[PDB]
Amino acid sequence: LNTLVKQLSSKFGAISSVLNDILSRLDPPEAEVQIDRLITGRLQSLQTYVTQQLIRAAEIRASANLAATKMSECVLGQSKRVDFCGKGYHLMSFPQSAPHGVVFLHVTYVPAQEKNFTTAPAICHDGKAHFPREGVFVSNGTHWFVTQRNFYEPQIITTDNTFVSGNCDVVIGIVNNTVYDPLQLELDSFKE
Amino acid sequence: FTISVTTEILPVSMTKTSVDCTMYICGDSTECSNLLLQYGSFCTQLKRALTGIAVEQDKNTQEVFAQVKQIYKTPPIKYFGGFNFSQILPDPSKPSKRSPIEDLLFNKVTLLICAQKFNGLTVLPPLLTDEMIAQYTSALLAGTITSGWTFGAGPALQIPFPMQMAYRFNGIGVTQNVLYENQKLIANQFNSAIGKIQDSLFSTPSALGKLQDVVNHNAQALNTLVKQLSSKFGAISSVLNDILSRLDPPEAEVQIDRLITGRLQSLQTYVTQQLIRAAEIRASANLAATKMSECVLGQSKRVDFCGKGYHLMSFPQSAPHGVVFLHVTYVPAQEKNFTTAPAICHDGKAHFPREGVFVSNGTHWFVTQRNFYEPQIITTDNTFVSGNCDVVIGIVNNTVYDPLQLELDSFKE
Amino acid sequence: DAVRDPQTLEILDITPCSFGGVSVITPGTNTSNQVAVLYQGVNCTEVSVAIHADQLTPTWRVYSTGSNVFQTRAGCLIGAEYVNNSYECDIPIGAGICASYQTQSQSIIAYTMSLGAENSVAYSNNSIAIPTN
Ligand SMILES: *[C@@H]1O[C@H](CO)[C@@H](O[C@@H]2O[C@H](CO)[C@@H](O)[C@H](O)[C@H]2NC(C)=O)[C@H](O)[C@H]1NC(C)=O
Ligand SMILES: *[C@@H]1O[C@H](CO)[C@@H](O[C@@H]2O[C@H](CO)[C@@H](O)[C@H](O)[C@H]2NC(C)=O)[C@H](O)[C@H]1NC(C)=O
Ligand SMILES: *[C@@H]1O[C@H](CO)[C@@H](O[C@@H]2O[C@H](CO)[C@@H](O)[C@H](O)[C@H]2NC(C)=O)[C@H](O)[C@H]1NC(C)=O
Ligand SMILES: *[C@@H]1O[C@H](CO)[C@@H](O[C@@H]2O[C@H](CO)[C@@H](O)[C@H](O)[C@H]2NC(C)=O)[C@H](O)[C@H]1NC(C)=O
Ligand SMILES: *[C@@H]1O[C@H](CO)[C@@H](O[C@@H]2O[C@H](CO)[C@@H](O)[C@H](O)[C@H]2NC(C)=O)[C@H](O)[C@H]1NC(C)=O
Ligand SMILES: *[C@@H]1O[C@H](CO)[C@@H](O[C@@H]2O[C@H](CO)[C@@H](O)[C@H](O)[C@H]2NC(C)=O)[C@H](O)[C@H]1NC(C)=O
Ligand SMILES: *[C@@H]1O[C@H](CO)[C@@H](O[C@@H]2O[C@H](CO)[C@@H](O)[C@H](O)[C@H]2NC(C)=O)[C@H](O)[C@H]1NC(C)=O
Ligand SMILES: *[C@@H]1O[C@H](CO)[C@@H](O[C@@H]2O[C@H](CO)[C@@H](O)[C@H](O)[C@H]2NC(C)=O)[C@H](O)[C@H]1NC(C)=O
Repeated sequence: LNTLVKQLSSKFGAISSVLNDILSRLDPPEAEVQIDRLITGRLQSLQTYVTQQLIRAAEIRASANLAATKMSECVLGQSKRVDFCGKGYHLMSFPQSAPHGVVFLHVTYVPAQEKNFTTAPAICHDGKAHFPREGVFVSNGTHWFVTQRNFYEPQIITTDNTFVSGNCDVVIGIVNNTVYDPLQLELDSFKE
Repeated sequence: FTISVTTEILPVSMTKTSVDCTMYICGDSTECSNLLLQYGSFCTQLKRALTGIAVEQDKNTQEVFAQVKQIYKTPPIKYFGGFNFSQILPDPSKPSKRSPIEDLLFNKVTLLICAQKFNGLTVLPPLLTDEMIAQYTSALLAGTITSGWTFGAGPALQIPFPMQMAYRFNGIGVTQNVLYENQKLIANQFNSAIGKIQDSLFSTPSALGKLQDVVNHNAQALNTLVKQLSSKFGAISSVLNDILSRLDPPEAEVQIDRLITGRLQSLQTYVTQQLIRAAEIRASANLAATKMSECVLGQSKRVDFCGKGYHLMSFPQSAPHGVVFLHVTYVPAQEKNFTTAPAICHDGKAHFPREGVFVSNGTHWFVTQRNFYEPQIITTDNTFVSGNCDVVIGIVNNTVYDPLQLELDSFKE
Repeated sequence: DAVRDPQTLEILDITPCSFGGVSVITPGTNTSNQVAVLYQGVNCTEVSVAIHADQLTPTWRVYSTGSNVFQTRAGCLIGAEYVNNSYECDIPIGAGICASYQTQSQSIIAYTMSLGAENSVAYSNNSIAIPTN
């Protein structure tokens, strides 16, 4: 806007930039010749202003569409898209209004303190391979457990944690371990 | 099944230019510049627009590539369970630490013409060199083959590569025992497909069309702007010194105003067209940054976003003015048809599958998972009970074996 | 591009004037008042010999070649010292080269960018890392 107003005070090859001075000094046949240069210059400045405003309006429309998508997807729900609603695993988001815009406060996870372990893809028990239903097999060095993947919580490997698929001659990296059936331990005591 | 690797090419940035408007319009003459300063401030707007375009084009590549906090490295021994990434990891024999695929992508895009941009036209170098973008892509590759998607969220957590592939198989809806019992074959399929990419771009001469179009558009715009300086626009001559030394100043100034107007209009058309192209390249670079965040740093569930099929994982490669994504996806293959039922009538109780479907070839019924044929015997652990059998349309007679009653009746008696 | 000399029969090429932009690199004026100057896209083995008695277009030529003259791929830098270090980029000059205003007692330095901290994940075929917190 300042450039558009300041452009009004240039001559564009005329005797003066003031129009009333041109009308109050010259006869009309030379006055029209002096006016036409100002008319062409001011039309050119107006057209450049309108074109640049159109380009910037398209640029603002793209970010407004992005902000509408972020309000639909991060605030009204929980999104699995990576780095859409902040850094980490998405929990929540809150909107805030700002002059000519919006501020999103993204609440997310960071896993903090990690430990090192040894893993196996399966478990050899009785000539049958055991794969975890959810989680991984974890050894501290002596005993083996099943944990969930994003948090360390070890549990005893039973038949309620794993499923059976085939024998133990096809999986590369299978290890010896025992798997506790919680039915037989109860059924071998109360009957006898 | 079948494992397929596809390529997607996206342009990220274009060339950065700066124009001296006084040198372009006025051929180092003092008084034609004195007529040029009578026009106000049409030159600072063009200068501001070009600087904004240049800063935006520096911002685009930083948005796409610079997405790692730390630079990761592969271990010096490279055995990833039979998967073999030598075509995409950088090699140290070359003086530029680029992968073979990146070396071909640098060689294919063909970037006296440079001696003609001397009328106020200058081409600025980008902030990030090709070496630094190569180290970004190598850090992304090492982080995604040594940790999985863990480095995109928090700290990098190591996992063996078959365990990562089993995680991704569980992601697409297939049990991970399908991986470990087929591992070698699966690795071989990957080792086929990453080979074929090496010739799929090589035989085809129009594969890298977008980056070459970017280079051609910038070159023809610059050449047209230089050629427009030798036109008359309504004068005896286009040469400013000849018209200065031929006529008296009162007609010379009102005649060279026509050259001033013509050259100023050519500059304005060039700047507006660069603004429109810069908007298009900004949109493409935003899409490339989104695909680097979602396809490379994680596993995507959006259909047809990271290639055709069910997305497994993706790899980045750098290209002149752009990026190439290698999408590894899982495609189903040789299928069979069976008869199916929605429920099972056992004892006046309806059994629905917990996960999977009921299939029959004609004699017996089984529960299978949906994306792979693996039939299993219908028990009370595979199915759940809801209601009686007079409400479900299409329910069939079958038996459901309880794996608790049989052992009680065997051991107790 | 080329002209035959009409007196002796040989061929000579014509190369136009060097020219270019002049950029001034500064920190905040609340911090210091010293600056560096970049001449864009110019080998400055001819900038030094172009400094004559009131011939060049910029009237100020007090800096000249009074040390700290460095050749970059983006032009020639006068008033900043190159170091064999790598920091995060503060003021971007170009071609992987940035500048900052730091200690050594307090001056403007030029350097190459550090892309980030160096890391190496301890990959093994039978080891995992699992978070506890
Ligand atoms: C791996 O974890 C198990 C968790 O049970 C540890 O076993 C227990 O260790 C404590 C500490 O000495 C003993 O008091 C318990 O009696 C152990 N339980 C059993 C069933 O043996 C085991 O020590 C851990 N191993 C290592 C090397 O840290
Ligand atoms: C534990 O795993 C080992 C392999 O690590 C198995 O040992 C082999 O088993 C076969 C089949 O019984 C025998 O023919 C081989 O002689 C065994 N190899 C060796 C080196 O002894 C073993 O069967 C698994 N189970 C137990 C209970 O030890
Ligand atoms: C990974 O694939 C590459 C091919 O890209 C294999 O390199 C080939 O190795 C054989 C055996 O030494 C040579 O005859 C070929 O000329 C090599 N090809 C190339 C293009 O250099 C490489 O061996 C594979 N990796 C592993 C661990 O086997
Ligand atoms: C699944 O498809 C693959 C091909 O993608 C089959 O693997 C081929 O099997 C034949 C027959 O034994 C061999 O001649 C080929 O060498 C195998 N190819 C590879 C790459 O190993 C595979 O057999 C199919 N599986 C089933 C169960 O039909
Ligand atoms: C449908 O597929 C199943 C796959 O197990 C077949 O069922 C088995 O068929 C064999 C044939 O020798 C019998 O000995 C088994 O007792 C069957 N299993 C069960 C659990 O009943 C079945 O035969 C297939 N149908 C046809 C027509 O081939
Ligand atoms: C198998 O399903 C059929 C229907 O497809 C059942 O047949 C009828 O079921 C109703 C409802 O219980 C009974 O009143 C009818 O008497 C049945 N018809 C006949 C001809 O017996 C059937 O009960 C189901 N179960 C078995 C074990 O066959
Ligand atoms: C864990 O890592 C080692 C060393 O990286 C693996 O050894 C490789 O084994 C494959 C076949 O499985 C060979 O092709 C490579 O040449 C071996 N690399 C070496 C010896 O440097 C090994 O597979 C893994 N360990 C075990 C016990 O299987
Ligand atoms: C999980 O992390 C939190 C910090 O985010 C730990 O809480 C800290 O515990 C120590 C030891 O008691 C206290 O000194 C700190 O003041 C606690 N910080 C806060 C902010 O409450 C917590 O102990 C961690 N848990 C484990 C098992 O390591």
